[PDB]
Parts: sequence; structure tokens; C-alpha cells
Amino acid sequence: KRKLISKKNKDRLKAGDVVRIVYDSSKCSYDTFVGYILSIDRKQLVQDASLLLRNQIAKTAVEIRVPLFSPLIERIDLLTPHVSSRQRNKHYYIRGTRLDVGDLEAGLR
Amino acid sequence: ASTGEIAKAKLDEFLIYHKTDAKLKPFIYRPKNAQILLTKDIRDPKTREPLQPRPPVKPLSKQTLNDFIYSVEPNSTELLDWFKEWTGTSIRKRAIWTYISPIHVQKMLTASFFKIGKYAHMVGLLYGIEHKFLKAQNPSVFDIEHFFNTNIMCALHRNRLKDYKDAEIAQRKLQVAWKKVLNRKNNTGLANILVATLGRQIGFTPELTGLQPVDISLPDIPNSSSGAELKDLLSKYEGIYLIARTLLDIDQHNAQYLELQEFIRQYQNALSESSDPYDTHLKALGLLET
Amino acid sequence: SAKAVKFLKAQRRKQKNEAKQATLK
Amino acid sequence: MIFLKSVIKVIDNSGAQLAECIKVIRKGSPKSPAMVGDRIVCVIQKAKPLTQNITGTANTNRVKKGDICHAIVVRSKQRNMCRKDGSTVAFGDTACVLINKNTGEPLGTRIMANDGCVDRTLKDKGYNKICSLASRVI
RNA sequence: ACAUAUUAUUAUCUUAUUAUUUAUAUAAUAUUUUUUAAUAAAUUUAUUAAUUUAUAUUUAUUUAUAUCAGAAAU
RNA sequence: UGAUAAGAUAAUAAAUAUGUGGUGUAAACGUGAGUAAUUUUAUUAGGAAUUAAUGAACUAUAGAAUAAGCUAAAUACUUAAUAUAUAAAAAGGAUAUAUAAUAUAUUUAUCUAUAGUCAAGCCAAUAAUGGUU
RNA sequence: AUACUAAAAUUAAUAAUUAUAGGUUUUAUAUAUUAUUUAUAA
RNA sequence: UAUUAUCAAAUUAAAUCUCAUUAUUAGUACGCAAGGACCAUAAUGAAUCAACCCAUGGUGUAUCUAUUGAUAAUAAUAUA
Ligand SMILES: [Mg+2]
Ligand SMILES: [Mg+2]
Ligand SMILES: [Mg+2]
Ligand SMILES: [Mg+2]
Ligand SMILES: [Mg+2]
Ligand SMILES: [Mg+2]
Ligand SMILES: [Mg+2]
Ligand SMILES: [Mg+2]
Ligand SMILES: [Mg+2]
Ligand SMILES: [Mg+2]
Ligand SMILES: [Mg+2]
Ligand SMILES: [Mg+2]
Ligand SMILES: [Mg+2]
Ligand SMILES: [Mg+2]
Ligand SMILES: [Mg+2]
Ligand SMILES: [Mg+2]
Ligand SMILES: [Mg+2]
Ligand SMILES: [Mg+2]
Ligand SMILES: [Mg+2]
Ligand SMILES: [Mg+2]
Repeated sequence: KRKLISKKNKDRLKAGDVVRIVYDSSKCSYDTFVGYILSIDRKQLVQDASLLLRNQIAKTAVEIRVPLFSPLIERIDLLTPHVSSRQRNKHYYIRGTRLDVGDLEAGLR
Repeated sequence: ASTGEIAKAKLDEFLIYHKTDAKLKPFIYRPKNAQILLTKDIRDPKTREPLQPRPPVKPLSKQTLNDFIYSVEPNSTELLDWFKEWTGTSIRKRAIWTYISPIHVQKMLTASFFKIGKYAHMVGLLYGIEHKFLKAQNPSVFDIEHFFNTNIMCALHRNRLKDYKDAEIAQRKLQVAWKKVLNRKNNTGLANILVATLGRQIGFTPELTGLQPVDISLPDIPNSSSGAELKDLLSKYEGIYLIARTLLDIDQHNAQYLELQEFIRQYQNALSESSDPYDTHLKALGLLET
Repeated sequence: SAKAVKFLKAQRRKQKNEAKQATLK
Repeated sequence: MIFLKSVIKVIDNSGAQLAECIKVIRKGSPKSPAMVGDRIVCVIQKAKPLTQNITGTANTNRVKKGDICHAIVVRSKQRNMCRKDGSTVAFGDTACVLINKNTGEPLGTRIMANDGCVDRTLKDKGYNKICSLASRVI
């Protein structure tokens, strides 16, 4: 996971990516979640780094922050690479605009 | 592990690649399309997880099948299972049916007769599975030099091994073997003398309609020593050496033919360092007879 | 919106026609 | 979190659409907030008009603008409510499901699927009926 | 004085779907072509994966128009 | 046949419509919500834009049915062969004779062309409840 | 630590051990372009 | 109960002292039935207080990026 967000790695998670956090079935009874990366929070300690994910399920918008180093996630895989038009490091401004995330799950199908 | 095990692994990979749907190969065996495969998540049989990317497959060498033949499965029917799985492929798949060569089937017959011992089942499978090969526009698999000659040698050693004086059935075996051939590469001429040896051993008049009456023409094997080329040199005519030795052992009159003896000694020189395949085959047959 | 532009274009045309009728009268 | 005179959405099929909180039940200071999963007293400020095509209309809705009802807050816009796993979930608009004063089971029979996302903490508080009815529990 | 509802239109907002529109992609498929490797064959060819030339169909994003339905107003 | 019995070939007698194909549900049945009519109904010795390289599906006639690819194989699908200023097509199955898969004869199927039958698209004239509060 | 005080840390430069603040170096955070690109040669 | 550095008991001044819901006992005791225990235990909370910034939100005249209008300056180039 360090190499998944390592600053020296080109193929790292950036604002605009869409990811599918996978939850360990054995350790927890959670369900897989799909979201759009708004911010990648990096702190002085490596362990306390989290991703903020947005998804407009039906007509409700859901923001979720997930500790990237929690032992309840087995892998975060990337579905859609980010576009090269959005101009920022954290895409907090997409909420409410026509640039918003929309329904990710339906678009995949 | 052994040469046969790696050969089985490579052959299985070759078969699975050439058994997938044409429109699915670009999404599986092409590394660049790995992301596409993950995204599409095709539903595989037995309702399992979608397929993972796989390495590409390159054309397979005959030495892999040769190694797999040389691997030891004395009482294991793995050879029969592999032959069934290979012969069950679609006729349209050219690669699967073009990998089979006269040397391959000859080696199958030899290994089946000596090491596996259950020559009856393999010969029944090979002889039975001929129409599909013909539909695969691959009739050269059966030829006098490799397929028919090996069958005659196996028949000779089988008669030697087990006493069978019923001449009619032996004639029927000879006739079915004669008709099973398609390409008819009768060049060395050993087949005619082999059938004569069978007739003397049993006591029936030789009869091979359409047989070309060519004499013994065995090219002189050089006695020089080389690297991988030498390995091939002996193996190239190894079967021929097996045929000559079987003729010499079964037929006492075979000592008259000096060309067979000249071929034998040449091969022997060229093979003095390593063990004699004929003696090794007899020793394996005796050890595995029980 | 294109709806507004089309409506304005139609209204301008019809007002022009009405003015033409008044001038003719 | 919501307080007195906080208008919050209703995501039940019990007719009510918008409700305004009046009180929080299991709290001592009336100025305390209402978190996700605690009973609140609501007065409906918007309702779907009732028809009379079917004789003996089912008592599922029985909602008119002004009636007093109890509800469970099912989702919130707050972004710092931490769970044990360390994650935090913030929704777009707060919502509630009306529940009976005495029995406790919801007034409605099925939540609508188009706005039926509920916080997962509600399950741990013991509201299995709401979570089972909800389309997705995040 | 004032209350509700039902229906219809929109120089309004949101929008499912669909249709069409200006382009993009070191995008996919198959042909052809300039090349790079591995493997296989008999002892020069073919297969595979890449690399430029275009070709026909799709895929994803984007510009624009219309659209179920909902909201707002009359 | 298969050197000892697992497989394979031909014939005969059965099963399989949870695999792949074909065909039918644009009809019939029911109802009267909408529809006062630029679109619906009824009538006309009505009409032209001069209404289809249309046959959906039978009849008469004539001709044709070729090669690859994919599917496990196919009368499934894709690409090519020739054809009424050109273009546009298909499919074999079953039954008996003879050669060493092919040619025959029967039966049922596929496709094209002309004609007929059935059947269709568009327009015109006249009429179609009440309220001008 | 703190209103001024008070408390606490350092005042090493020697035979050996001690970093208080500023500056410097390293790592990291933030900001936002970058594989169509950064340093080197052959 | 006569120094300094440090550790410091008794003591004095003051703070705190809780309450509810559910569950078990138990639908037991009581009661025709309806209804429904005491004693005690645990789990959840409410109210009040103290401390902390690993994480979350706020701030962040540290800093970076984007941008409208106006003015000034450094370097390179051309000229004298
Ligand atoms: Mg617009
Ligand atoms: Mg308006
Ligand atoms: Mg839209
Ligand atoms: Mg609209
Ligand atoms: Mg079926
Ligand atoms: Mg009908
Ligand atoms: Mg009606
Ligand atoms: Mg044909
Ligand atoms: Mg067809
Ligand atoms: Mg000093
Ligand atoms: Mg310091
Ligand atoms: Mg030091
Ligand atoms: Mg310092
Ligand atoms: Mg003390
Ligand atoms: Mg006490
Ligand atoms: Mg107090
Ligand atoms: Mg903090
Ligand atoms: Mg911090
Ligand atoms: Mg923060
Ligand atoms: Mg902060």
C-alpha cells in the first residue's frame, strides 16, 4: 500500500481516480464499496493515511473516509484512471457541480 | 519436476490456449489487455472468479512430447488420458493436429509396448483414432517408416513374448495394420522383411497388397561424435536400430542381411558410450512384466 | 437556452410582421 | 446531528415527506443533539395528499401536516462521527423513518429504494428492522 | 378573511432513456505495411507479444440539441 | 476390429426439447381509459406525389444452391463465388442402388426472377354533442 | 512555562561523554505541473 | 527545634458522592382472569468534571496554485 500511494511512483492514486475498496470477509462482514477519490490524506505517520471517496448512490451522495492501512481491507484496486483536465490536488469543488461523481456503479454496468 | 511433468504442464498450457474462444484470446493471453480483462470480468464455467491474465503461448517443440514419452508411467494410464484429451479437440484446430508427427506416434507405440506394457489399449486408441486425423488433413502421421514399422516390430516381440500359433488372427493383425497406413513411406524396405519374419515365426504366407518391393536401403550413420547434433543423429535412426535388432533376434536368417548388420555396428559405434536402447528396452520389459 | 433563443427569434419575426401590417394599413 | 426546529427528510412509505424535530427522547438536556439512531419527536411539515379510491385506506401512512410522530434518525451530514474501525461516513441530506410510539416498529412497510441508504451504526444500536428494510447499509 | 386538493402550459431548474452533433484517445478488434524480440519447423518460413502507415466497426470521455419523469411558477 | 477388454467403426432398436437450432404469440380474446378529430369514423362509378429492386405466403412457370471462418457441429452466425444503371441469394435432412467420401432416384427442405391471390402507405369532397357568461 | 514574575532546557569546544535558539543537511507534510518527462553516457 | 540538593507522612482547605432504560432472576411470587413482583447482578446510556490532539471538522495575515484592473522593477536582446 505504501507503493500504491508512494509519492515517487507515477502510477499512484490521485484525485480523480475511481477505486473499489475490498473488505476482508473473514475479519469483518462489511461489503465492497466503490467511490471517487476526492482527497488522499497523508500525515506525518505513514499508518494514519486515509482516502476520501464519494458516490451518488441513486439520489443520495455518500462520502466515506477509509484508513488505507486498516487491517480490514485486503486491497484497493483502480477501475478508471483519472482525467487530465481537472486542475487541483483535492477535488472538493466537484460537489454540486456538473463535474460531480454521479452514479458510478451504474456507469460500470 | 521430471521432464514428463514439465512437458505435461507445457502441453496443458498449449491445449488450453488453443481451446479458448477466438474472441476471448485477445482479452486473456495478451498482456496489454489485462486491464480490459479485469474490467469486463467474464463469467467462467463452474461459476468461479473471472479469469486472470495469463502469459502468451509460443509454438511447442516436439522434444517436449518426446520427453513426455520418455517419462516413466509403467502402470499409470496418464498416457491414455493425454491421448484422449488431445484427440478430442476440434478438427478445425490445426495446431493441435499438426503437432503430431510420425516420430511421435512411433515413440508412443514403443513406450506403450515396453515401458507401459499395455500396448493393447494404446494401439487400439491409435488405430481407432484415424478418421479424425484424416479429416484434419494430416494423414502423414501414419507412415510405413515410423507407424507401420513400429507396429510390426511390436507384433514380432509380442509373438515372441507370448506364444500364439493362431495364424489367422496374426494375418488379420497384419492386414489391418497394412490398411491403416495412409502416406505409405515405404523406402527403407524393412517392412517386407519384417512381415517375412512374422510369417516364418508363425507359419503364414506373407501378403501385403500394394507393397513396394524395395530392398534394404539404410543410410550409413557416421561414427563421428558431436554435441546436440549427435544426440539427434542416433535418435534419428534409433527406431531403425530397434527394428534391425528385433529382426536379428527373432529371425536367425536375419544374420544373412549384411546391410542390417552394417547399420547395427555403425549405430553401436556412434553409441558406444551410452547404453543400448534395445537391451534397455528388453530389460525394462522383463522388469515390468510382473 | 436554445428554447429561449428560438422563442425570441419567433417573437421578433412576428412582431416585425405585425409592424409591416400596420405600416401597410 | 439535528436539534429543535431542524427540518429533516423522511424516507419511509408512510406518506410523510418532511419532518421537523421537536425533542430527543433518551437525552436529559433538551439542547443536546440527536445523533444517528436515537428516537426523536417530530411534527410533519409536508405530506403526500390522501386519496379515497380504495375503501378503508391502510393505516400505513396516517400522516397529515401537523401530526406528532416519533422517528429514528438513520443518516446524517456530520463528518466527524468516528467508528471503531476509524472510518467516517457523511451523507448528503439527513433522513429519518417514522416509528410507532409504543411498539417501536416502523410505521411504513418498505423504504423506497431510490433514497434508502442508512448508516451501518444503526444496526449495532439494535435497529434490525430498519437495516433489513433499507436498500443499502453503508 | 382564508383553506386544500385535481388538471393544463412553460423564454424556468433537475433528469431516465433515446436520438443526433463538434472532437479526442500513444483505446480494442481484423487487414496491410516499416521494424523489435522469443519460440517452432526442415536444417528459409510460421506462431506469439510489441512498434509506425493507414483502412472498417466498436469502446470511453467530451461540445451541442431534443426527450419520460420530478420541482418551481402561472 | 481391438492379443484381453478400456476404447473405436457399421447396422438395428430406444431414450434426451435443464445444450445448440427452427416455427408461432403485428393474430385471437377482453375492455372502452383516451379520442369532438392538421391524425378518428362513414360514403365516393374520387384521386396522385404517379407508393417499395418490399412478400409476409400460397399457386403457375424457370433457374440456382459455390469456398472459408466461429460454435463441439449444425438448416445457428460472419466473410466471400456468380446473377432479372449496377447491386442484392441459399441448406441441407431422411430413404434405397453402385463406386472407394462420391453419383444417382424418391421425399421433405433453401434461394432468386415474372405473374396471380391475400394485403398495404398518402390525399381530396360531405357529416359527426354542449357552452361565446 | 509565561501578563511582569516564577518553573524548566542549554551556556560543550577537552584525553570523554552534553544540540538551547537561529542556520545547514536528510526524511516527511502541504501546494501543483510532470512518463510526451528528470540526472548520466553512447 | 536555625545550611544546601532531593524525596516526602500525619494534617489543613476544597472537589467527587449520581440517575434512568433494557436484560436475567421471571411471565416466577401474587391473582379466577386482567395484570404482574421484592432481594440482587450485568449491559447500555443521561448529567457533571478532568485530561489529550493519533485520527475527523473548524481556523490557520506559514505557504502554494488560479485570476480582474492598474503601476513599478531586474535580466537578455536591439538602438544611441
Ligand atoms: Mg445550458
Ligand atoms: Mg413561465
Ligand atoms: Mg443532464
Ligand atoms: Mg423537458
Ligand atoms: Mg432447447
Ligand atoms: Mg393485437
Ligand atoms: Mg372510451
Ligand atoms: Mg453452397
Ligand atoms: Mg441461414
Ligand atoms: Mg565554554
Ligand atoms: Mg532542539
Ligand atoms: Mg555532539
Ligand atoms: Mg538548531
Ligand atoms: Mg506530598
Ligand atoms: Mg458511593
Ligand atoms: Mg455537580
Ligand atoms: Mg487535531
Ligand atoms: Mg496532528
Ligand atoms: Mg483535516
Ligand atoms: Mg488542524
